[PDB]
Amino acid sequence: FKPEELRQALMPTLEALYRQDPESLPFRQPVDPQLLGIPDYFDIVKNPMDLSTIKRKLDTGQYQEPWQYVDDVWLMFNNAWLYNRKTSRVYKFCSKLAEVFEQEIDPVMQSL
Ligand SMILES: COC(=O)c1c[nH]c2ccccc12
Repeated sequence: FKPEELRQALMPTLEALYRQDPESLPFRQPVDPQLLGIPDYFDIVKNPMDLSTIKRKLDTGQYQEPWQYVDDVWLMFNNAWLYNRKTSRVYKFCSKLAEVFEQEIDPVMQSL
């Protein structure tokens, strides 16, 4: 993969996540434990991740191969499933994003 070429493969999968409204909204910026009133968040989630950080990394050439991008998308979902209760709104939003991602990322992975 070459840098332009990688963005063209991965960006549609990231746009598909941003397109989910309202489900993507809580993921469009880093979790802010003090704004939200969840000060234990960083005690549970060691390595935070969100759509704005993934987008910045993709735009600036920080991913060289699809697996590195996939790792950060996974990490964003895994953190939200770890911290939030299974019947909570944010957990269900996370699951919807993950279902979209599973579909959108598959053609990229099958091409490798
Ligand atoms: C990714 O967002 C979370 O994990 C959140 C946890 N509680 C929240 C309340 C409002 C918005 C986001 C979150």
